[PDB]
Amino acid sequence: LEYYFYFFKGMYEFRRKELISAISAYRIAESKLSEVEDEIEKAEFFFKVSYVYYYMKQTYFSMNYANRALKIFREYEEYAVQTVRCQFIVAGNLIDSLEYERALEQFLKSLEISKESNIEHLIAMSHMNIGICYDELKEYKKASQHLILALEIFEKSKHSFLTKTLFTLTYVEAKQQNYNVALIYFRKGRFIADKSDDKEYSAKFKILEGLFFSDGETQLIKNAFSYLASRKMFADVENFSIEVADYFHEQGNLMLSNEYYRMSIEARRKIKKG
Ligand SMILES: [Cl-]
Repeated sequence: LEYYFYFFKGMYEFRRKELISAISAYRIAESKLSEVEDEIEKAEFFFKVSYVYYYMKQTYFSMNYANRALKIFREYEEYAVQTVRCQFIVAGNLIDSLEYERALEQFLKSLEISKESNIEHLIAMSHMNIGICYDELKEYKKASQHLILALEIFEKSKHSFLTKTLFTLTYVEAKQQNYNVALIYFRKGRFIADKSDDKEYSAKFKILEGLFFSDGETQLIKNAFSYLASRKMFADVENFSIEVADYFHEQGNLMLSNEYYRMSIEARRKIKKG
């Protein structure tokens, strides 16, 4: 009963996003976990802990607590959902460490389990995340095939991940210079983003637009970064500005390319500063 209180309190503080309090409460719940019964109430506990750690990008701690929950959840065949989610945490942490090959292995396992258990949304989530790793690994053909499979499911369900999947799909096709097919996913995603009031992807589509689908309207890229930066989305600013910087480097536009490397530096500094 005592562990339960500290446990619930941790989830409670995480809800109001008091991260220090949550982990603080979890730290004692874990001590009073000495008197724990079922292997899966522990697993439930470890999962939550890995999650708050994943939120604070404490990559080492998150992946530790995730694996401990995972190694238990795998057995109990009634807990496929929990198993898949644990694997997402592991793979998300691996993504944060730029271990995209290892993260792909995780997500591939997730897809198998999501399949043999017919969890439709987890199937699309695996496909999407697989496609994202592939994009990072620059295997764009496979990235696209996994992304449309995700798209088929999300379009039916109208889940929020629809926008992000269309965005990633658009970008992947643009990187292969498949500008005509990309423009189709661009208009479709840009529309879904606008009508869902997804201001974040609206700004992100504007970056693709300035990059690929206007006549070189670079101010669109700029204004979109202004929007993102104003929203304190510095990870997005850091990652996207590097992609933009790389692209201009490949074109031989060194001045523009430098401007965006500089911006990524600043965004990184803002992340360390909190
Ligand atoms: Cl094309």
